[PDB]
Amino acid sequence: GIDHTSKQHKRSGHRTAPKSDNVYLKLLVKLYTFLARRTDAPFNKVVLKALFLSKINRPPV
Amino acid sequence: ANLFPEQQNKEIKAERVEDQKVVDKALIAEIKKTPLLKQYLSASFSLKNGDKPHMLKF
Amino acid sequence: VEPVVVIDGKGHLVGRLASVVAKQLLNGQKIVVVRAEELNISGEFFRNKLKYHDFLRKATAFNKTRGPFHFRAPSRIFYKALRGMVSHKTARGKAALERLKVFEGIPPPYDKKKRVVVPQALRVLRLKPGRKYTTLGKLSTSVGWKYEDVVAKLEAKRKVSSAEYYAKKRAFTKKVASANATAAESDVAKQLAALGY
Amino acid sequence: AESHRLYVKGKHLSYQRSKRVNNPNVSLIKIEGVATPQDAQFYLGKRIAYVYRASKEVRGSKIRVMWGKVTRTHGNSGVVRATFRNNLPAKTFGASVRIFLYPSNI
Amino acid sequence: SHRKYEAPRHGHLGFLPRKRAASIRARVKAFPKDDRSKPVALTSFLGY
Amino acid sequence: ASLPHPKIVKKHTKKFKRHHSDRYHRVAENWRKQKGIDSVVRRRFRGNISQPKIGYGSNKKTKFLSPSGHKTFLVANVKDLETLTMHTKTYAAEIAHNISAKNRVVILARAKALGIKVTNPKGRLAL
Amino acid sequence: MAHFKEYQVIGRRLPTESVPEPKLFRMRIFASNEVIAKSRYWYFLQKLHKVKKASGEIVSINQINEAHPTKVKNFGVWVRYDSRSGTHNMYKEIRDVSRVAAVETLYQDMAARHRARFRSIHILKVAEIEKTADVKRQYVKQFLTKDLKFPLPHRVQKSTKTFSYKRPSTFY
Amino acid sequence: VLKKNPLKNKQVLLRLNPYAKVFAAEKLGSKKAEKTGTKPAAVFTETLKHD
Amino acid sequence: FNSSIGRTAQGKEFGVTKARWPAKSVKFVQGLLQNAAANAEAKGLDATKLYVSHIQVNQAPKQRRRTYRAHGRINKYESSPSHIELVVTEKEEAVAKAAEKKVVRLTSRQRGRIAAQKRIAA
RNA sequence: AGAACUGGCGAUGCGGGAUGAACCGAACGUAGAGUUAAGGUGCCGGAAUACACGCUCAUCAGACACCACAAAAGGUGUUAG
RNA sequence: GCCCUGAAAAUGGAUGGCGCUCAAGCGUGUUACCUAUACUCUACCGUCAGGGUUGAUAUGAUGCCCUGACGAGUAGGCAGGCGUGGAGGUCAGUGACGAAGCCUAGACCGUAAGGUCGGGUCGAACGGCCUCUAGUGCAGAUCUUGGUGGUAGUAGCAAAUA
RNA sequence: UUUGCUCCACACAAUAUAGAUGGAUACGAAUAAGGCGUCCUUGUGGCGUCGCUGAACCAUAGCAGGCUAGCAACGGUGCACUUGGCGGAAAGGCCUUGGGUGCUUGCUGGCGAAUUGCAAUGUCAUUUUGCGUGGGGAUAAAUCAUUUGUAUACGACUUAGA
Repeated sequence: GIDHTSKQHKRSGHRTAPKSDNVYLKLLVKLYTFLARRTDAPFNKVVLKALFLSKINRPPV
Repeated sequence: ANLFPEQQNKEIKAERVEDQKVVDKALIAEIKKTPLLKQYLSASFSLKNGDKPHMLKF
Repeated sequence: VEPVVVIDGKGHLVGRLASVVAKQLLNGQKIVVVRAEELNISGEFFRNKLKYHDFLRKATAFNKTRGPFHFRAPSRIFYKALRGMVSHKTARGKAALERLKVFEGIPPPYDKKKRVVVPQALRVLRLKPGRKYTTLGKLSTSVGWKYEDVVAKLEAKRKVSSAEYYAKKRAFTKKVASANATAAESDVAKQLAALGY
Repeated sequence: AESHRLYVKGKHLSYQRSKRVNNPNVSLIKIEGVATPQDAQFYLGKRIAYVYRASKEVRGSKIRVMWGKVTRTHGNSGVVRATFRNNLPAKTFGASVRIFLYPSNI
Repeated sequence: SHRKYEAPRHGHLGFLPRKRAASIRARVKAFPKDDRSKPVALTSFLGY
Repeated sequence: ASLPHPKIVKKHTKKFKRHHSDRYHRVAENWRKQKGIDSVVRRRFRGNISQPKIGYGSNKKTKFLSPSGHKTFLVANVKDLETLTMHTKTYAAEIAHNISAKNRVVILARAKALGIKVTNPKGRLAL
Repeated sequence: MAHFKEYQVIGRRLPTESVPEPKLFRMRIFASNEVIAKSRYWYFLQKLHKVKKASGEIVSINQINEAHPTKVKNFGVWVRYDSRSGTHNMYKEIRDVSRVAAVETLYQDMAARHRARFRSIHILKVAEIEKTADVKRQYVKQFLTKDLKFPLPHRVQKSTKTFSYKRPSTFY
Repeated sequence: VLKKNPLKNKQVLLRLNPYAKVFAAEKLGSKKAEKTGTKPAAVFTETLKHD
Repeated sequence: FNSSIGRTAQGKEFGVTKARWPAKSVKFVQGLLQNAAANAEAKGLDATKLYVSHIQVNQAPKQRRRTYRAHGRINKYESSPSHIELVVTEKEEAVAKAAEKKVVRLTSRQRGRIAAQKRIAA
C-alpha cells in the first residue's frame, strides 16, 4: 500500500526516437545517439532530440 | 542388478575384523571397571509410555 | 496416552466436559463417557428444565418429524450438547463422532476397566461453593426419559459387585504393601533409595 | 526389548489457518507431553515423518512415508508448525505422526 | 387473515399416521401393571 | 546436451480455462476475461478461477525452454534442419506433423550424425 | 493500569518578561509511565490555573518509590469520579503494601463496584491512615483484630494435564 | 547486489566506521563511570516526599 | 426408462418395482436372436456354450408423423425406431492369470535388511 | 426528501463485523519467510479453560461499535457510596 | 453499579451455533498467542524511469546490460500480441510413402489469446515468415436457420348404446 | 446345480485402515471432606498416617531380542490344557485349582552380530475377502405363476395348493 503522490508509470511524454522508418534518417540517429553520449557537447543532445520531431516540428526553414 | 538378490560373495575384510579386537580388548578392559556398564552397553535404547525427551536428561 | 479414555460422568459440568471431550475427538483420541445421568449442569433444576422446554417447542412446522429431534436420554442430551461443538456435517466431524460413545450408567465393557476424570470440567472444581447446580438424570426424567429407575437399580448392583472387588484389593494392596515394608531397609532397596526410588 | 520407539507420538491437528482459510503449506502438531513454548523449542528441526499404509507396493514396501520437520513453536500449549516435502493429506487430522530426535543438539 | 369462524379441527392428530397397520394382529403396546401377590394368571387372549 | 539452465519454475501450471467452460459445452475451455458487471471471477472473489495476470510470466532465463533445457524449433526438410548445425546444445529439432513417414527417417538420420535432439523421434515409425 | 508509578512532576508556566521565576506547582501524579504522567499533569493543572502545555513547561519529573515497600498499611482515599449520572465524591479504604498498588486495587474496584474507567476517575486525598479506629469502613476494620487467622476451604488445585485418575480432594 | 548489513557482520561493520576496531579492544560500550557521588538538597527530598 | 410406469410383482426377481411386458420389443429381439442363433450354426459353434456378450440398441431416424392439438396447432407424432445389434459368444472357461514378473527396484539398505534377515534364518 | 466538508461505494478484491456495496482494518503482479492490523484466543476455529481485582443468580441472566431498538417509573435482591 | 420488575404477536429459532453461572457473563488492568492480497527481506514477471554499451577477422544498438521504483480498477483511451478468409513476395516450404478437417482424463511452449507434437480417423489439397486486404474471432440478442434433449414411454388414444 | 454350504486349525494370495508401535492401570461416596493403616467398648468411634497430581504404579537390559554353561531360588511367568466359580446393562469378560510346556535380566561365564557402508517407517499391528489343505458339522426356503378376500389403484397385505 503506497499513497502515490504522482500518476504511476508516466510514459515520460518526450520522444525516444523518430516515429519514421526512414532507414537513412535512422542511421543519423544511431550516429547522434553516440555523439550525444560520448562527446558530452550540449549541441548533439539538442540535434539528436531534434531528429525525433514530426514534420510539424521540423518547419521548412 | 543382474544377480539381485544372490546373497553376498562379498562379506568382510579379515583386516577390519582383527582391527576390532585390537581395540575391543583395549575398551573391554576399561568397561569391567565401572559396574553394570557392560550390561548398560549390551542394552539397546527405547522411550517409555511417559518419557519426555525435552524434560529428559542424558 | 491410552487408546480409550473412559470418562466418569458424575460431578462433571455438561458444557465444560462436552468441550474437552470434543477437542480429544478432533485430535484422534477415542473416548467413552459413562454415568451420563450423574452428569451435572450449571444453574438450578427449574432453569435447565425451561431451557429444555424452550428447545422442546423447536420442531419443523409442516412436519414435526424431519424436525430438530429432542433426545431425553442423558447420554443423547450431553451428546446433542457436543454435536453443536463439532463440524458433524463434514466427513471429519462425522468421523470424530464415531470415536465417541456416551453411556448411561456403566455398561459391561467399561466397568472392568478404569474410568478417569477431567478436572477442568468437574463441578466441585468450578461452581463457587454455594451456587445451585443440576443433576441430569433428575431433569431428563422430568422431560421424557423413562429409564431413571432401571439404572439406579443396575448401578446399585454393580456398585456392590465393585465394592466387593475393591475390598479384596484393599487387603491385597496392604498385602504387598506389608511385603514392601520389610523389603525396604535392605541393601538393594537403599541402593534405589538414593537413586530417587 | 518390547519397546523400540526412538521418536515421539505427535498428532497432526489442522493446517495453519484462520477462521475460514487454511494454508496447507504448514501443519500444526500436538506433541505427546509437550505443553509449553519454552520446552517446545527442544523439538525444532527434529525431522518429522507421517507413516501410512498403501495398497499398491512401490520400490519394495506397502508402507510409504511423508517427511517433514518442526519449524517453530505455536501458541501457548506446546503445539509446533511443521512443513513437509509435500504438504499433508487433510484426511490425516487426528493421525498419530512420528517426531524423531534428529538433527540432535544433545 | 384469521380463520373467520373458529371450528374444531377434523380428525384426531394423535391417531397418525393413518397408514395401513404393519400386521393383521394388532400388537398389544402395553399389558396390565404386574401384581406380584396374585396367582400366576394370563392377561390377554386371541379372539375372532 | 543442454547448457546449464537454472531450475525451470512455472509459478502456475494448471491451464486457464474460461469461466463456466465446464457448465456449458458451448463455452469453449479457451480463456476469455469475463467483461461482466456482476462477474465474480472478474471482481476476483475468494475461490474462483485465478485469471491470467502478467505476473505469471516466466523467468526470461527459462522462457520457451522445454523440460530438457532446449527451445523447440519446427523443422521442415534437411536444408531447414542444418540451421541447428551450430546450436545442438540450445535447440531441439521438432519434425512438423505434415512430414511423410519416409522423409522423417532421412531427417532423423541427418539429425543423429549432427548431434541434434529431435523431440519427436517416433513420428510414423511404423515397423 | 500495568503497575503504576506515583510520579512527581512539577511545572511552572513559562519565564515571561514581567513574571520570571513563576510559582512552581507540584503534582503527585499516578500512571504506568512518564508521558502518561506529564499529560495527566497539565490535564489536572489546566483544571486549576489558566495554564496548559502551550503556556507552560515540565520543571522536573522524578519517580516516587514507596517508603517501606514491605510494610503492610491501611489507606484512606477520596475520589472525584464522574458516574454516567453526573459526578460524586467518595472515600474508600484499601489496606495493602504500598500507595501505588492500593491505588491499582482502587481503580479496579472503581471498575468493578461503580463501572468507572481510569478516565472518569480523579484521585483526591490519598494518605496512609495512622492508627486504627480511624478506619471509617468495616470491610477493612475486619482484618484489624488480636492475632487473626483463617483457613482456605476447598483448595482448587489447578491441573496441568487434561485427565486425572485420582478424583480431586479439596482439603487444605 | 546484496545489502549485507553491519550489526550482525563484523566484516562489513568495519568496511564503514573503522572505529569499530578500536571500540572493540577499548571495550568503551561497557566502560565504567566515575563514582562522583554527590548529595541531593534537603529541600528536594521534603518536596519529593510531600503529601 | 421408467417414470410413472406401473408397479408389478414380476419385477421382484430383478430387485425393482417397475416392469412392463413390451410384447413388440421382445418379438423384434427374440426374432433377431433367431437370426443370431442361425448365424452361429452356419459358423459351426456350440448351441449350448452360446450366450449374449454384447447387445446394444440405439436410436434410429425418428419416423415423422403429425397430430392436431386444439386451436389448430400441429404437434409432431415421432415414431422412435431402433437399431438393435447383438453378439452371441461361445462361453470359454479358465479366466487364466498370465501375471507380470515385476522388476524389483529395492535400495541398498532395502536389500541389506533382506540379506541380514535371510542371514539369521533361511 | 434536501444541502455542507471529508471519506468512501459505485469501479475494489482482501482479513474482521456469523451474515451484508457503504463500518473496522486494508487496498490486489507471481511466489517464500517474518511481523502485524482489524478481530479475537471454552469447542465449532488458528490462539491462554492465562494472570489479577471485583461485581452478578434472573421460576423472563448477560454477552462488545455501525448492528439488528427499549423507556418514564419502581425493588428491606445485593454491592459500594 | 449488577440484578429484578416495567418487557404483548403471530411457521420453530437464534450472544452465529453448541454451551457457559469465583463464566466461556459484566467492569478493569496485565501478559503471552493467533493471522490479510497490508508491512519487512528475497527471488521471478511486467511497466516506468535513470543510465551503460560498435566493441574487433560475426549473427540482431527496433540489440545486450546495469540501476531504482511501482503494479486494484467498471465506463473509457491507447499500446503490444494471438487467431480467420483472401492478395503481392518468399521458404527451388509440406503432400496420395496421406494435405485439409475431425477425435484424443496422451506430450511440450506461451501469463494469455493461442502455437507445437504423438496416436486415431481421412482422402486432396496446405503451411511458416515479410507485407497487403477484410463480409476477420459469439454465450447471450423472447436473435436466424437447422438440429437434439429433459419433459416422457408421461398427458393421454374415454361422446355418437356393442 | 456334479461336492454346493458352513465351523476350526493353516496355507498363500488379495484387501484396506479417521491411523497399535510397552500397559485403558475397575470401589464407593464426599468435597465447609476424604483415602489408608490400625485399636477397642464396631461408632456419624479413637489413634496414626497421607494428599499439594499420573512428574505415579506396573512394564522395561538379551540378533524386534539369537546359541550355549551354569549359580542361587521354587518365585515370577508366556502359550496351550484343566478344575471349579462368577458375570446377561451390549453378559462374550473376570476369577480359580492342578498338571504341562518355553522362558526367566535375581547372580556369574563363554560365543554371535560388521559391508543396511554417515539417515532414509526401513516394513514386526489388525480388518475383510478369495483361492487352494484336510479336519468336523448340516441336508432350506423365498419369489413368481395359480388361489382367496379379513386386502387392494398398482405394488403391498391376507389365505389356499405335492
